[PDB]
Order: sequence, then C-alpha cells, then structure tokens
Amino acid sequence: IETVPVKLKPGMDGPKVKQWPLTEEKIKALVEICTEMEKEGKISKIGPENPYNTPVFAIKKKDSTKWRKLVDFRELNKRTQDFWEVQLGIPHPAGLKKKKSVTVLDVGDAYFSVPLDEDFRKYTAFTIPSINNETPGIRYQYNVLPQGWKGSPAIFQSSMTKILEPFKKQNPDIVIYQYMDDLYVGSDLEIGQHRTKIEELRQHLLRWYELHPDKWTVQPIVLPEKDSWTVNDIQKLVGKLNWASQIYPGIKVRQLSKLLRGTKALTEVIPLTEEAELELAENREILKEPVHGVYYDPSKDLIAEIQKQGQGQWTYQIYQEPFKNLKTGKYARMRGAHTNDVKQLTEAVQKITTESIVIWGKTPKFKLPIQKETWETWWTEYWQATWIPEWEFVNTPPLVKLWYQ
Amino acid sequence: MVPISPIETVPVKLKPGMDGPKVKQWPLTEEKIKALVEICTEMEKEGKISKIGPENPYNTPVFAIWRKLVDFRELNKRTQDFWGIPHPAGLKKKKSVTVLDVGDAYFSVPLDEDFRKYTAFTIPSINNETPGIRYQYNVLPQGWKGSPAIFQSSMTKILEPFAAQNPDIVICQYMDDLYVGSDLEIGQHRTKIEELRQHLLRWGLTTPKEPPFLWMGYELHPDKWTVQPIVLPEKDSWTVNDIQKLVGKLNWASQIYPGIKVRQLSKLLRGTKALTEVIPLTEEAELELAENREILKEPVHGVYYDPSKDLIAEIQKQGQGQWTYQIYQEPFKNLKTGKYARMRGAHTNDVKQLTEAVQKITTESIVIWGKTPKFKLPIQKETWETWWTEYWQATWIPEWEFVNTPPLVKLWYQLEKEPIVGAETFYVDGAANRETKLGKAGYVTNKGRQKVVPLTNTTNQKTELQAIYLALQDSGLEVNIVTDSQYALGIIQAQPDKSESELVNQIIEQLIKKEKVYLAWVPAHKGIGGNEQVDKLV
Ligand SMILES: N#C/C=C/c1cc(Cl)cc(Oc2ccccc2OCCn2ccc(=O)[nH]c2=O)c1
Repeated sequence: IETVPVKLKPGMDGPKVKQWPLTEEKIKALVEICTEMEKEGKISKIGPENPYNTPVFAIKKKDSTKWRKLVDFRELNKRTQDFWEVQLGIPHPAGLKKKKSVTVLDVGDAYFSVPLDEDFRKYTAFTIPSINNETPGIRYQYNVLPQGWKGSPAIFQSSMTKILEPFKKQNPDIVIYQYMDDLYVGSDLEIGQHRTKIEELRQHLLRWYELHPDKWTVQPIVLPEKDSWTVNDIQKLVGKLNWASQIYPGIKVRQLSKLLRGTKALTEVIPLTEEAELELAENREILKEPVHGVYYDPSKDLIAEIQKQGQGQWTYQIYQEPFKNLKTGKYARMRGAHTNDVKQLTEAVQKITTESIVIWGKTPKFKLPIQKETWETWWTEYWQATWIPEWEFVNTPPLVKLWYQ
Repeated sequence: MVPISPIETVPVKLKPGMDGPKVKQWPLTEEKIKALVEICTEMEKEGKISKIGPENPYNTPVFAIWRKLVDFRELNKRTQDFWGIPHPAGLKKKKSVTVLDVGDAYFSVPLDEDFRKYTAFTIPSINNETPGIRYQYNVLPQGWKGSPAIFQSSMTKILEPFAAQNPDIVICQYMDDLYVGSDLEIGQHRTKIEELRQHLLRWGLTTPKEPPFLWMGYELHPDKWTVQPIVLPEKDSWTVNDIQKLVGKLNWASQIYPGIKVRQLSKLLRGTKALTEVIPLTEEAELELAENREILKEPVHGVYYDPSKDLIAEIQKQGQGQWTYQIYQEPFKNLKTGKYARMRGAHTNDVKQLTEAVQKITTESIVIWGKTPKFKLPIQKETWETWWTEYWQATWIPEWEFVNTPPLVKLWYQLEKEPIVGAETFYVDGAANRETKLGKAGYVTNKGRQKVVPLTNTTNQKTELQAIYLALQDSGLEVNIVTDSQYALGIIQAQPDKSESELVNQIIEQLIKKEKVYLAWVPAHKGIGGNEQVDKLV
C-alpha cells in the first residue's frame, strides 16, 4: 500500500536488452494478457522517453492450458541493488533439504497487490513484438510489483511474514521458504495429509509440485565387481581410478597397470593377482569415504555441469571448485521427452536449478553440452519455470562422460 | 475554425552531467543570410518557431544549402537516449493497397515546451554589425536525435482507435509512411482511405504512389515482389571497397535469386582493411561470379504469404561449407530464398552445418511469418536418428521430411561402443622434441606387428595423430586402437567428416575405408602395458 524506495547499484543504468523473436500464438497470448493487466492497472503503456527494455515471452505451467507471462529479469536483477533488509540477510533454512516432502507453490498473485517505487518503474519496461516489424511493438511498464524481479520478494517479505504468521505458529514442524514467485513448504507428514495441509495453506492465502528431498541422492563413485577381467575392462578401470585420484588422495593404480604389461588383445581375459585385488580393494575402501574438506561458500558462484548419457539419461554435478563436488545426480525421468534432446535438457536444468534453490537458497550457473544457437532457438518452448538460471556452453566433448555412468 | 486536437508532448531531459550545447555561429555569406531570414520569417508565421532573447545562452550552429540546415550534432551528443525493415514475403496478399506518406512530418508534432530552450539557433546579421537574430523550435526539428521516436509514438497513438473501429482493414506503420490494405472493393477501400486521412486531419496531419512501389531496395507489385536491379561493377582492378560493396549487393540479391555464392569473395577480405588494393581471383571465384551473372540473367519474383497454406523450407548442400535454402508454400513459387555459410571451425561435419542452417531459417521464419516452417532435408531419417542418438551434445531439429536430392547428408564413419573380438589391437603412441622439432610415431600390436616412423618438423599432437593414422593404414577392415592421447580422441569424438588439418582428413578417409573401428583411451605414463613411451622417445 506504500512504496518502499528502490534504486540501482552505483554507476549502473537501467537494462537495455534486445527482445527476441516470438511465435504468433505467444504474441497473441501476451497481447490479451497485457490488455487484461492494463485494465487492472498492473501495467501502463509508455512513450519513447523510456529507452530501457527487458525481454518477455509466454509459457504454459504444469497441468494447465492457460498461457502465462514470463519476463526475463536477469540483467535487471543483477543491475538491481543488492537487496538487504531488516531481515538481516536471512540464512538459508537448511532444514528444508532434510525434510521428507516439499511442495512448491506459485505465490505470484500476491505481488500484484503492492505498488512499486515511482522512480524505479522505468526500469521494468518491456515490449510485445509484432510479426515482421509491421507495426511498432507495444510497450508497457509495471505499476505493481512484477514477478521474476529479485526486489519483489525482498519487498514482500514483511507482508508474507504477516500473512504466514498464524500457520507457522500453529505447526512449527512445517518449514517455509520463499524464492522469487515460488514458495517452498516442507513437511515430514503423509502425502495425503501433506496435500490437505497444502489446501489449508493456500486457502489461508486466499482469505488474505511434489518433491522428496529425503529421497534425493548424493552419488558415491563405484567400481565394477567381476569374476573375469578383459584387458579393456582393466584399462577403463585404470582410467576411472586415475581420474578419481584427482579427487581422492590415496588412489594408486600401479599394481593394476602391472597387469596390462605387454601387448594383449582388448578382449583377452586377464586374471587378477593378489596384489592387484588388494589394490582394488583399498581403492574401494577409499571411495566409500566422503571428500576431504568440502564446504559451501556463499560468496562463491555455484557451477552446474550436465552430461548426456543417452537413452534418456543425464548426469550432473554441482560444485564451486573443481574436483570438490557439493552435489552429484542422475536424471532418467521420462515424460513425453523421448524424441527430443533439448526438451530433456531443459527439464533437467529446471530440476537441477530447483534442487539448488532448495539446498543453497540460490541458482547455479550451468555449463550446457549444447550449441549456443540450438539452445537459444528452442529453450523457451519447453520452459515451465518462473525463474531463470545463468548458462554457458561447452562445445568440447568431456572424456569424463562415462566416468559418471 | 474547426479546433484541431492537441498532441500531448513527450517529456524530454538531457544526459546527466552534461548541460545544453554552446557553439559559435559560423560566418555565412549575405545571400545565405537573406534566405535564412526569409525562411525563418515565414516559418515563424506558420508557428513552427519563435524568437528568443539573451536569456538563452545555448546556441546551435546553422547553415543554408534555399533550404535551411541546422546542425544538432553537439545537442545530439548531449540529448538523452530514446527507444529492421518488414520483409515483403511476410506481407499477406490483399486486394487493394494504399501508400500514404505524411508531408511536413516532424513539424506537425509539437515539442516538449521545457525542452524548447535547448533548440535555439542564431542567424548572423550583415557584417556582424547587429545582434544575430535568435530563434527556437516549437516542434520536432529535422535532424534531431529524438524526432523519429516521438513522431512514430504520436502517430501510433493517433492511429490506434481507427484500427479497432475498422478491423476489416490492415494498417502497417513504418517510419514516416503508412501502408493500408484490404480485401474490400476499391470503392469501399478508397472511402476508408478518405476516412483515415480525415481522421489524421483532425490531429492536423497532412497526407497526399501506385503499384509497383519502389521501397527500401524492393519492388512491390500487386501479386508479387522482387528486388530493385542490382548494379554489378566491372573492372580489371578489384579493390577492397569493391569487394565490400559486391558482398553486400550479392547478399541482398540472395534473398530471392537462388544459388548465389559469396564465399570466394569473402575470403579476399580476411585481414585487409586497405581501401584500395588490386586482388586477383581464383578460377573457382571466376566461374562462381560468372554463374552469378548467369543467375542474374533472367530475373524471378517472390510471392506473398497466405496464412492458410503450410510454410515449407527446403535446404540443399552447395558444397565447400555453403548451404542454400528456399522458403515456399506451393511448388515452384517461392516466398523467399537464402543461404548459410559455415561458422569458422577447425573440424566440422555436414550434419552440424545442416542443423545450424535449420536453426537460422527457424529464427528468420519466426521473425517474418511468426512461425516455424516444415523442413525438407537432404538427409535420411535413419541418418539423423543414429547421429542425434549417439551425439554427445544435445541436439534437435523441428518437424521435417526427407527429400532425395543429392548430395545427401550421410554419416561417413561410426565408432564401436565395445572392443571388437577377433580384431587386431593396435597400441599406438607418438612424441616430439619441442627443441629440435624431431619426433617419432608408431604402434605395437598383439600379433607382434610393430612400426616406428621418425619425423621432422612436428609436434606432440601431430605425432599422436600420426600414430593413429599409421594404425589405420596397416590394419584390416576391423581394428581396435588404443591411445594415450586425449587430443586425438577429443578430435575423433567430435566426428568431423572434414578438417583443415590434412593429417586429420587422412585419418577420416582411413576411417571411411574401415568396417569396424574401436578407439580406446588410457592414461599416459601410468605404466599401462602395450603403451610404449620408450619406442618414440629414443
Ligand atoms: N512505398 C511503399 C509501400 C510499401 C509497403 C510496405 C509494407 Cl510493410 C506493406 C505494404 O502493403 C500492405 C499494407 C497492408 C497490408 C498488406 C500489405 O501488403 C500485402 C502484399 N501486397 C503488397 C503490395 C500490393 O500491391 N498488394 C499486396 O497484396 C506496402
């Protein structure tokens, strides 16, 4: 009801970012949606005196055929002043990742009840593009708080606290977190009781995605168990072990390499000696321990690397410094994605980003095994998430691909 | 007098840290001065300008060429910041089309009043024996940074309600012009044009050729479109500027004329920058440009877009990294054409380039028609299947069909997933001395077969490839090759069918001749048997 003053970081101007081409259906959906939003005073048309622009497109969330408006606020978010509040930099609720079940909700409906600082509005300017540049694009600017901006939940923190105050005191065993347009709620309860509690909470919101963190995996490095070992088998083994030696200190491959001595056919069976079996055993014991001195630094960037394993399976690693991994994971999930690589990759990036949000309270920077142009062309078609991660592109094939499989 | 509706101005500030421009007035001649006096007098009588006093320290220089010329360059630097052409192929065919270009455009739109103080200029009097005459703009000046944006915004604002009230017509707004079109009968159409220009007259916008239209380097006929004639310069000395101009022109011509090749000409511009240089041409380039003039011999036209019919794109490989495409709806009638030149790589394959082309065409399509076309591609479904399923990168192509029009895109070799039984195992290695550039490369196998070749003028990577090449040459149709080189494996895993390294190309050819190849990697120096660092290091 009252606008809290908001500015940018010193020495930075408003974002000027090119609007990318949009399909006809998305343009129409954006036109209708923005007309409705204009009538509700959520946005207002602007003139040429406002050089600033931020990209916008349209999506479809889960189990819904109704279009949603998605603004890409990344440049504005980084150009937005680092937001510190009377919250005193709230530490991440690390009891959230330890919970049995976590439900994600979209609270973005609330942000439209709060007016935005008048001086800052010029930075929220966007453009609905027209086909073949036949007419100038329609330009609006936000009046209320826009979804996707990092300043929106920061400003709405107080309101959200006052709204969720009864629910939190009622059942303290339910954890609540807020990131962007989304609200994460953890519980140890039963899925039915969980869903009923969620209905209770959303109706508690009205008057004013089901995950499983406990079922999430931290993947250990494993070596094969065989009765007979071919030259090729032992060679791959030596490869993986030599690789892992970059991570685990005590790994030694010498007695295993001692078996390969001479020139033998790749498919020839080589029996293991006692020293060799002993070495492999010691290596196994070494691999069963966690990694030495692995910590999470909030002042450092989170990197996520994804490798395509084929047959619908993908592997990933979230880390900060190389060879020290904060998390590793595997995604085999099949829903309607069988014939499309980019759709799979997109949903995988979404999953990983979500997990990262739950664990560290922030999104990572992905390194994608895809060409820039392909990704840039197709990624918005399959994107159901309200936030967006940063990304880069690795065009050189990793040799470590089969070492995570 | 019928009162004209007020055009609400656009609030305009300057850049922070900078004040208004102050520049001396250049000495003119007497005729220029008189002409400017007359012009400014009648303009003041029209209400487009007003006289000012000493209270305005800001002065913008002026000249006369009569027509007045005001130089806003400094003001253009100190004025604030303000917010692609439509493609004919995207235009949807209409029965009638009218072009209206508003005359005295900028002067019909008022200027922000508080900003008017900055537009001041001075006419020097005769022999500077009197204070120079002083004027300022009450409207949008010709040559101002903020004029076009404000003008088009105002124009849009005015045009909006007429459109909603007349949904049965379509209006395009470009810069200073409006293009209206409809399927209505010419009488009703003409009538609605009159209603429109009247509607514009209410806000005080004065409006006035006929098909074909010469517009933005195009020609628009009622049922078809094309490009304005391309001037091809002919000389015995071809300069760099000539190559830039010719590349631009040919590119411009290639949106419609199929088969244009700019590669040979674009190669001549690498690291030049010298505006006059005489550069000879290769025979490939000469036959290329001869075939270019051959393509430009008998002109062809593009058609317009029909939303009901499907949108189809067909791609052909032109060779040498060149690709060509045609976007159409019905056979032999093209909406538009184009080309794709490969990005600058080290190694590459046809499938990748084809993918890149598909993406390009997709983006261009989404721009022009607002949708992705169905593709016809010179590649088998099985080929694409194997490729994308076994490719380490994620890749996708939208809906497409296979058209058989050689050369087809194929996979030239496929590495095995698992070691081959009964196939000889070649353990290869190579190394060089970084001082004397002397090295060795060779292999040892399980059948006792061995080779070591000494080499001059080489490097570790080169020898590491060389060894693999030797293994390929001396082995049967099925082979297992073991290597310690992450470099070679890095190249071969990228699956190039062509490279700018002759060594790599030879390797590729050898791979093509093979029935089954299994390439395996092992860590170097770790004492893996069969991997001999000693043979090559002597
Ligand atoms: N000078 C000049 C004119 C340029 C010009 C520029 C644009 Cl963006 C559109 C235009 O014509 C149209 C206006 C409104 C709707 C469709 C149109 O075109 C549809 C296709 N078409 C083209 C020419 C013709 O005579 N008939 C015809 O059907 C004309």
